[PDB]
Amino acid sequence: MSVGFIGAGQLAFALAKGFTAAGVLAAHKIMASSPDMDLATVSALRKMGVKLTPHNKETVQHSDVLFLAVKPHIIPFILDEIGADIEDRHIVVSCAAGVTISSIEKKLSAFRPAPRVIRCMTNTPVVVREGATVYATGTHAQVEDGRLMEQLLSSVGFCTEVEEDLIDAVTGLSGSGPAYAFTALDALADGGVKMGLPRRLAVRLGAQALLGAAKMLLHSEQHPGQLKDNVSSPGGATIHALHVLESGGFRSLLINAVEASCIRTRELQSMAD
Amino acid sequence: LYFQSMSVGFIGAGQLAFALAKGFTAAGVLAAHKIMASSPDMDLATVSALRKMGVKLTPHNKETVQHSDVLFLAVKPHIIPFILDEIGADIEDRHIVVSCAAGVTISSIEKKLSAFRPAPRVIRCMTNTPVVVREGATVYATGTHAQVEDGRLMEQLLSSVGFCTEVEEDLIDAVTGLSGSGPAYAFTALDALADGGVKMGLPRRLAVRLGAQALLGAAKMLLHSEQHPGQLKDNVSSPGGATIHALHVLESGGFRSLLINAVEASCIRTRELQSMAD
Amino acid sequence: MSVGFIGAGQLAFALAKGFTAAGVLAAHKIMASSPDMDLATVSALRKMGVKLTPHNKETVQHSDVLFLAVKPHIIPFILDEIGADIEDRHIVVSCAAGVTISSIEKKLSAFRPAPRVIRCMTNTPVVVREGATVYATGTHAQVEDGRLMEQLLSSVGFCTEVEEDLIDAVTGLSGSGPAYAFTALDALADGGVKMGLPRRLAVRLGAQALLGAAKMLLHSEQHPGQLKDNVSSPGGATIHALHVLESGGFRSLLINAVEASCIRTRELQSMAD
Amino acid sequence: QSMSVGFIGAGQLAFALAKGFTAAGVLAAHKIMASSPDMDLATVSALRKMGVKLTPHNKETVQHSDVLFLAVKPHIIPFILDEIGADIEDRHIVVSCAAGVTISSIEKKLSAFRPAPRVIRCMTNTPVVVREGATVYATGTHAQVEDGRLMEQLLSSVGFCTEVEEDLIDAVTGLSGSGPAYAFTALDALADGGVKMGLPRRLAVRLGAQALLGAAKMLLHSEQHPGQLKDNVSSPGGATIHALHVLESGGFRSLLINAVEASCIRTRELQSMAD
Amino acid sequence: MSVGFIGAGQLAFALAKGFTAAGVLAAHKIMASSPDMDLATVSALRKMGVKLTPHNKETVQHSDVLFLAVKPHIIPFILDEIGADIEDRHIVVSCAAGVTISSIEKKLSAFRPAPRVIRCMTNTPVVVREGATVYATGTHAQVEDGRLMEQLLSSVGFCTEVEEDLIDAVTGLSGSGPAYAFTALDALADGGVKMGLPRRLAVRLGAQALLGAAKMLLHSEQHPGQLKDNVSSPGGATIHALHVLESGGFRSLLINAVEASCIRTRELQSMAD
Repeated sequence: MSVGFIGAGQLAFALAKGFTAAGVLAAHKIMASSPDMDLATVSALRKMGVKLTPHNKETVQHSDVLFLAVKPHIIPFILDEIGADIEDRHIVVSCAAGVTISSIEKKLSAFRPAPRVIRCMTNTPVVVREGATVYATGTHAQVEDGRLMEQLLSSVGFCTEVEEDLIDAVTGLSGSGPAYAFTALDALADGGVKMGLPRRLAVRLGAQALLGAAKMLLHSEQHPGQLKDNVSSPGGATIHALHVLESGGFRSLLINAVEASCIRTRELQSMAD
Repeated sequence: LYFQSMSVGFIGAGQLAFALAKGFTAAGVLAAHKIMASSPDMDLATVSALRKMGVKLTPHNKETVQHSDVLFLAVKPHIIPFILDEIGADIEDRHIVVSCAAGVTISSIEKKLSAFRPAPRVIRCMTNTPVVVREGATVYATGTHAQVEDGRLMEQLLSSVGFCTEVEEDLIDAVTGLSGSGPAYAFTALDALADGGVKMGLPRRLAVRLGAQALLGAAKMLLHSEQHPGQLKDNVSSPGGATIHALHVLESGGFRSLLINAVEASCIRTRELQSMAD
Repeated sequence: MSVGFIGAGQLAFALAKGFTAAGVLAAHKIMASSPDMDLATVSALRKMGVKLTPHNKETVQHSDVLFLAVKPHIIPFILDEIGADIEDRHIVVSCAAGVTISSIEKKLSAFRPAPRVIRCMTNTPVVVREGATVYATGTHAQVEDGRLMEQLLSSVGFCTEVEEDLIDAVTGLSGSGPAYAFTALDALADGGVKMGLPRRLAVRLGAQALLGAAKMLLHSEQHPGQLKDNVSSPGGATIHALHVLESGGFRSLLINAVEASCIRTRELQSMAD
Repeated sequence: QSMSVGFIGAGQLAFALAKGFTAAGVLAAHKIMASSPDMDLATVSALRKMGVKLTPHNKETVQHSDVLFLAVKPHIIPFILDEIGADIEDRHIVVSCAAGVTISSIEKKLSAFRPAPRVIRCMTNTPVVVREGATVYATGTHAQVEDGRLMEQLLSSVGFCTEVEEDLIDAVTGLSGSGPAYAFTALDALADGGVKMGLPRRLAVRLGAQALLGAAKMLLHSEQHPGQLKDNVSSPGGATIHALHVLESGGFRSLLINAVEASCIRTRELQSMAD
Repeated sequence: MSVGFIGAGQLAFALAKGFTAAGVLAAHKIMASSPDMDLATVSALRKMGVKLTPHNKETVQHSDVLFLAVKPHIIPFILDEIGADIEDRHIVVSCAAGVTISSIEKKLSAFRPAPRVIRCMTNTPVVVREGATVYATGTHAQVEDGRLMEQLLSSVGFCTEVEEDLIDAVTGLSGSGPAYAFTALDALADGGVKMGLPRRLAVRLGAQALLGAAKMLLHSEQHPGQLKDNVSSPGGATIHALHVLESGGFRSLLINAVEASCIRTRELQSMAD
């Protein structure tokens, strides 16, 4: 099969890199179109063997599965330009936050009546094949379309189907999640440096700590609170550190973050059409 | 390149007219007698400094228009319906109208001016006070009838007094919150840093000089580096050392969030000032 | 003259880069010694033409002005190894925070009675010739030694003589200052991105704003509060933003920072000998 | 001169202005009449001993006066205007002091009786009682140029006075109108601090008040920024800069900004509930 | 009567300007000495008629009343330099914060047995003859020395005698008080600017409000809370603003400030008591 990306930003590069590393797609079977070719993300795709074109219509013509990896306010303008080029064979996969299946279908249906649309919510760690992806199937998506989507996106991380009304919440959790983690790792490294560690060692140790804890929880049947209890000895170093996290309302900040990202995603739809 | 040797007008003769006139003349791109400025008040301290530079001053806005090729405006959104109605009939084909006021849209200016002449050449500008030392930060957006050469002329002029680049107009409110109000954040920070130096035993004049030099050098480092500001911060902080201890107390007060709050508050206020126009 | 650096970290690279760019020293007249040659700072000095040796004694033998650009707990061990190699011609310039002139003189005087010692407090922007440096002259420094120091360090930024008892405070202000600025610029860029700017433009605009404001104050006779008053129009965008800075105690945080860095510098001496 | 002044209202403001005017020698007390619906006010007993004429009838105050101060609460202004509108004559200058009451609203109500009422809006404060007030005024549609000059001559005798555009007066209210209350609070607290550190209360109050007065006078007589004067008096490592740090840590500056804003906004709200 | 200042900083200028403006001293009967009088005060004192000398001993020889207006850590060095030049006629007035009478007397008594010492705490508004001054008389001060001190300092503001153990508290209140006021006036002006006033008008109105309020309290028999009650009408603008001051703990900040200045003054004791 052939896969196309409209918009060659970070997410286009990340998925192409993940897909080729997974070995589920050859790089030459992938075409990306970017309105800005000076992007550093575009310089790397050329080395991979991915095809680059400045014309979105060319990507549509080359592709069977069409990822719309552009910003939510750019989604409408793409559909106007390529709507006459959508054929029965196409599955249109929109990745932009907030942009609804209904809005995509309504725009494309002005050209052909039953566009096959899937909405996707993925994140940048697909580039190391540890992404987290959910998807929802549109009105005219055949049941085999969602199965195809899941097989493709499972090659670069976790993937599962959700009702479309959960995708804004997923955006606040696993969509924005990596940025919460990068912030946390920068700060944990600052803490290690304050207590005497070289910066490079501190970044390495903090990232390994987060990776290992996450893997433990994914492979465990236990509650995260039970795993937390297992780290701490009575009167020990860890429980003293957990107290100062609690005193600052650490948990509440992370709840605030998921909520703020989810709510903003809904506002990015309230300004669309 | 572009051969200038033209006439520039300012409607308004406050801090920005002074800053730009001082920057332009110091750059050697404009002679002071080619600049005219009009202010509704001739008792401003900026009046005296412009006179001594040799800039022409008038109480008559129409005179500034008749003098000028490039016309800078510095009037709030709720005073715009007054100035534009006063000078609209004096606008000629030669004029480029450059609006610098926050929250005044190109659409608003073009609509009012088109009542007099069909295709006014309008550019919207967002600059800051450090143009006075030729290190300003300026962005501009071109209007409907601006010729391509008008934008190039604007960029060449404002590049003589700092950084300048073209943006889409819908970014200008955000630029206002960042580099427009930015120098005020820096002056506040420099006052506080000097207070800290004085608390720890430094004479005030030395503390002001050291703090300002620290900020200038760090900003130049980032502009000349291809590294992330977090990497430059990492490079300065030895393990267990003085700097990382100081960075912790900044973090404990939410220092980063205050600066985000500031950019947001300035940007939002600029939008509220647009809502007061029409 | 010949200049040597014991310790090839960031500050050694920064001063060598600044000195050669200033044209006051040829790169081959500079020798640096590093106990860790895998440092990325050492990879760049070789390209400049600077001489690199693993042996501190070799740097002492090559040099007239000897910069001790190592950490404060490493200062004593260097003096033991090189003390027998110090000659009448040497000016020893210590850059480590907290390490006192008296402690350096006492260690070196076990070998030769009148070591010429200068204490320096500089910062990383010497690499772009906009550093801020203070220095204090030791017991046996000839008056021409401080004049020489000032001429050399003025080529890479501001430089002035201070009493040694001000250097801890200078460390908290201009020594750590650049890190306060890098933090501020990261956050201002985050604010610009939140309000819709691309990240690269936001970093550029914020850095130019800080550079221009700093230059204004350096070239002005006016108080920073007067320059602040000139930015704000009544009821305008800037004064609204200044209010939210004040509500968070912005000024107090920067005072806290200078104080915390200064106090820590004194503790780095209280643990020395 | 022959000028007669009237106060509709005999509260703190009428007393403060009458005391300041007579102390300044610009008005004899028998040329001042004040009316109030409540004669038991301690301010009325003090006006009586000053030699000011007191009457329960607002109409009598109007007939006596050339310059008529409306020194009453904002929600009372529209009631005074209906009662006295027919008694306004050509010679009258009506000076409204109520926060949030616009010139337009006063002119609209008085024009129902006579077409060109001479109206001035005033924002002054209580320190006029010691002739150190801070006053601004804006002139109305039919105010003659001599009316503003007369007003400024009168109010300059009891403090600072300058003309402003009317749209600045709500902000002035939050700054110099309410400002004396911010200062009284600050002086109470500074005295508490002096007492905590061992000073007798009476001495602490005197020293704090003298410190505030002298500092304000220094600023008014210097051409320097307040930040420069702050710099000039803070020696390195010294007691003052240590105290300034603890003010900054509490957001001292922001509290005062909050106060001016809150008073200004409330003045505008008082206008929204009128007419 | 001749008056001398050892020190030519802010305070010496303020007292000289106030004394000359009061007409209690001819300017030519005042001498001031400083090793580095780089301030424009050297030109202002000359235009004023004050005699200027770089030698502290010439000031002593010129003067009957000798003001020591230097920093607390500088006092012991002055007393060592001029101690042998003190005569029976001299009254030594120390203005330095925290420096005790007993420490000054012990220093000077090494030269002559009964030095006449007064300790003073004044503030900069003496420059506009509205200072706040307290003084304590030392062991050998003649009863007429205190009277002379009070007559002199009353010409430039409020002045009263206190027990010496109150002077550190006075320092935190009226000594540092003008700086609290300057900070407050800067912020009040910022508030006026936020609400639409031009900066120059905002500064003028805020300063006049403070001056008038302070004068009301000085001339009133009433408690400051009663004067506050008198200005706030029910439901009105002022009481709304006082609420937001209270919500921020405004009163406690000013208490904190007086306490912090007083405590720091107790730490500035240089010499042995």
